[PDB]
Amino acid sequence: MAAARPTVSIYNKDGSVSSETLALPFVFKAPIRPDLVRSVHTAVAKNKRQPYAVSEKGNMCRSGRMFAPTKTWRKWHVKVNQNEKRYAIASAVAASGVPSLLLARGHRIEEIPEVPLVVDDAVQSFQKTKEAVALLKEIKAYRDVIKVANSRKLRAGKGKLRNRRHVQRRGPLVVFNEDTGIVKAFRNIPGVEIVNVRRLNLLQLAPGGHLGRFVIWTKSAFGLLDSVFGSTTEVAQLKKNYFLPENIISNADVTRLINSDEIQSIVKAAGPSRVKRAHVQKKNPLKNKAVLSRLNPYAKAYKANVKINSEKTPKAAGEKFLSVLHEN
Amino acid sequence: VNIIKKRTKPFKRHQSDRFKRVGESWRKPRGIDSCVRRRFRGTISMPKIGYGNNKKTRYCMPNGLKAFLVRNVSDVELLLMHNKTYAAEIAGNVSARKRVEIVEKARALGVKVTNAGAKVRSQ
Amino acid sequence: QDEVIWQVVGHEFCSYRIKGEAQNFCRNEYNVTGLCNRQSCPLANSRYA
Amino acid sequence: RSKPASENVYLKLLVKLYRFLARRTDSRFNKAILKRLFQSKTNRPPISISKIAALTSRKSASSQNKTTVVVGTVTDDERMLTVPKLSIAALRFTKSARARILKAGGEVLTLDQLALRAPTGSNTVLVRGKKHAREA
RNA sequence: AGCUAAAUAUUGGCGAGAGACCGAUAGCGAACAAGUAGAGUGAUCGAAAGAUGAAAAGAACUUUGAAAAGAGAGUUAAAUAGUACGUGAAAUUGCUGAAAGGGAAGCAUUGGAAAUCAGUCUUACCUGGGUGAGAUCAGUAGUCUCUCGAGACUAUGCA
RNA sequence: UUUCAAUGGCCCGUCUAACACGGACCAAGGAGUCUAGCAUCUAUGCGAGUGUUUGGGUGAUGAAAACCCAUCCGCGAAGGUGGGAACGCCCUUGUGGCGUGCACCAUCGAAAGAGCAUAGCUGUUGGGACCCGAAAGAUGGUGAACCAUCUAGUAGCUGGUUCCUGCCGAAGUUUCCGGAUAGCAGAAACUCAGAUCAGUUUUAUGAGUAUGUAAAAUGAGAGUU
RNA sequence: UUGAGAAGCUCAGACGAGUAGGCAGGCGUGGAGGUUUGUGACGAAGCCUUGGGCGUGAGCCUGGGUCGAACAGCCUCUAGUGCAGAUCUUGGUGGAAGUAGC
RNA sequence: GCGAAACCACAGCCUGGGGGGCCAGGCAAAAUCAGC
RNA sequence: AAACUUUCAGCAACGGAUCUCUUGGCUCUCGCAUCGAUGAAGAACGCAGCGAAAUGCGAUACGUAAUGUGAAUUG
Repeated sequence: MAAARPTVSIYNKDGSVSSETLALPFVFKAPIRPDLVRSVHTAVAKNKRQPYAVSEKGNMCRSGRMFAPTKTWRKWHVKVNQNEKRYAIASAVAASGVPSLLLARGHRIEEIPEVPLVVDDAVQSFQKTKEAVALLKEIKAYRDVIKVANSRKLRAGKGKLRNRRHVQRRGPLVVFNEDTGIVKAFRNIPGVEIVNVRRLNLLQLAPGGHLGRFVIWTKSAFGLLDSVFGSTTEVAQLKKNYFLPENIISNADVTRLINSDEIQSIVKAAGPSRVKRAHVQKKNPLKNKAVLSRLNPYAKAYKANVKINSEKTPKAAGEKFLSVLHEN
Repeated sequence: VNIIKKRTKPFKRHQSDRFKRVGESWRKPRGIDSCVRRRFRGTISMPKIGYGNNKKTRYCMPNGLKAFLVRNVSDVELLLMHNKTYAAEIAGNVSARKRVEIVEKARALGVKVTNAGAKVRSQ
Repeated sequence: QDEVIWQVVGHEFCSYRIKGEAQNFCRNEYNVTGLCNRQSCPLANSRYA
Repeated sequence: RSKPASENVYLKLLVKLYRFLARRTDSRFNKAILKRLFQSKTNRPPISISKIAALTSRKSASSQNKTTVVVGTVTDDERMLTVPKLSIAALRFTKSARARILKAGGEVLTLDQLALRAPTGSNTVLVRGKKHAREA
């Protein structure tokens, strides 16, 4: 919400920028929640789970049955409210406009010319895949595709006895508007996924639960980002009764209010950093002759042995006391 | 700070010396009939939090540098600013060629590689 | 836009983090100390050198 | 209670702000704002737009320039027909409350914008909601 | 008195596509010869058992032995892969080496004797003059990408 | 590491001092799982509302995914006086005064909705229901008792029930009627920095050295559900 | 003075048995998504070791030998996820013994 | 010459004291066979 | 002292765990409607060049005809 770049430079199929821009869609100011997406994407990834179970016809003996056989009416699918689903794509599209939530997500976009990256409308009629490798190299996105090509490895374990043998990475995601060859052009480059702007999926906007999927936007689908999600106070036109969420913190940055002039004028006088260690040893003021003077400012005048008598000490022993002394 | 160990003999599960089914990794006994659980004197000792070692000289080799698994040539690069508190332990499955290139670069960073000599006979 | 990109990448998952046993290390090429600290991570810290 | 039970990382931020403001100031407001963000969702009950408009504007209707502050959710009451010129500051506003304050009234704030308007929390009211469900 | 599609059911029959399933004591009793071998008069009951090698190149030939095999050999990258065949754990058995053992060992603690292992210690470090090299130097000339100058350069001198 | 010396060291688990019961050894298997319902706590989304998935629409790139949604429907649906959170103005700096007083509690009057959905934890019932064991009966057959099947018959019970560390930690007697209440151990909310207490001792009043009662010493933060 | 993973850093005191029970943090195993410009025929996993290293511990890292095609760390999801024992199931092998005995 | 099986916590000396093991004592040499 | 027993280590045996695979299973989904007196399912016997817990076949017997591919079979 607080403040962001107002206009985004819209690129060309050759790699050069174009004069025309577009407003930043209101979705890119939505909350970034690395927690809500982990709870929705957890539940949306278990919706294409094909069931499994042993045949229905002592678990310690060999040849015996297995303990409490697995059963096909296990809950394989899971319900999630549509306003938490609609919250996740709102949050995971905003993460796709942050240039630093894309690097940490594992993308080699360290040469890309802009974020969010909006190529022109003519990209929707690209026909052959050598017209897509052309595009991804002018705008320096092809280093992601090489990260996917260089990095297929045989699946660790018995996934490969089970029709999945090759793990790899996730390259850019191309979000189009009209399917005029853009799907068939890009669909045989490693990593590249293509989705329409209206049917955006969470399993592609936050794969694995980690937000920050590299999205390459098309100009004709960047415009439709204000009618699919709308604004914070205005209804999304392609959704009945949708309003974009707002934030529990108005400024998205909490260590920069504390240092403002609103706070540091009123605060009490500060203490120090990590404090000094006072009294590390228990010194003994009987056996140490320096701490004794620190505690007792009288050791410079004591005179413990004053001669209060002399040779002339007199006997003071009464007769009647000596009589009761030596009695019996 | 000179490294120190509160114990040097590891703990050894009770009667894991007599029986070959019972393994030597420690398992706290669960019966109150036990001599060991009640901690009778003469029986073996137990893992407790008392034998925890110094929170600064922990994870340190007897030299003083902690370990670090370097499984490729860009895992020893992070140890550039930490060559006097970490030793670059090479991982075991690294080939005997990719190994000989970590050594020649860790030596430039002054980093102790603990087992640089594996598979590498010098001439 | 900074504590947002530290409560995401500093505590949930960052592709550069290395779970050491007494430390954690950052595999970024623009780290100045090699560790994944708050005042060190080049992604959260948005003015860096 | 020392850390919120939630994982909303837009609410680790508020606690990171009001547990700074609790110890660098002499206000027991910040040692009461912080002492509520830790409380669970059933311990921070909602409070309507009518109970807020009734609390401030009563007896003498002292409603000059004080910001009502609830660490909860400012819901709506629709049996209230006209809304006074109020000013609230809560975490969540329901979309029928935020449009019934602004339509004729004042400001809707998060506790962020409160801490840049009353950093020591002067000229405020610190209300709660009714915890009483009468059986639950 | 009577008829009638479609929406619906489908552990079977003829095919098909899959899977966050099991991975040879698991998953069907059955991955192999499987309702087979085998047991019961009968109804019925009913197993164990996968992997040489890339290619059989599956060991020619000589010799001992009645045989089985054995030894020399020979193929293989591998025989530390020889059909008792991928890797080959434990119990358990024999030989060799070193110990210990006066009608109990077993283990824990502190050390002797024997055996053996590791430690960066290999060397490095730091400080003047002189000699030569040049570059981020030129009281210097040019190119390109970015943004006046910031890097990459190509000259030429190396003051 | 092997061994020697000195000193210690009753065999493990189940039981209820010893016992008994289990233990020849090794390997792999092997026991609180799934589902529905209810309740608590926590998390999230929306909020006087809430719930897309019976369906429909859509989905050219696993099209059983994702996405959108009509008509029903389910659950729900403003009194003073004392305290008291906090916050102003104070001037006895504070103290104290002074004003507005939320929740919750008393007092006298007759009360301005908090829920819905999803997930997790623990618990509880119901299903095979932690594993294994416990004569039965039925139905249909084979041969002159046996064989499958329901059956995964039957425990009040017998054995077994698989990783580490740290923190708190009892009763084992009541009181009524196996169920209770209280107690001991605990979790939150909310009280009060006071005379609120105290397996305690004084002094005083009585009482026929002991008895109980009240306000001194000594310590320690107490209390409510 | 840099010690801002404010889930970090730092200073000071007291304390440490523990049954039924209650709470918390972690270790390990098979699969799933994401990640390591991840490791691997110059030898992956496994296995053995009178080698070394770490952690209080569950465990992990490693040198040597063996061996021959796959495999792991980190963040999440998931469960047919941990054995000393049940006169436990299957398999293998011992002492009794070259005894009893033919 | 062929060749089991039961069984198997680990076991194997006595006296006295709280049993094979504990405490204090008597003592203590391999390896075996026949009666018992 | 040697032997015997015990312990350690090396080697050889035993044994088949671990690891890796996988023309198998198990589960879900989708399309389809097709046995018999014109002799079904099942049984017995036979048939191969050399076949032996297996397959195919019916004395036209490990099959003929017709079409299609196009030069094999294999020990």
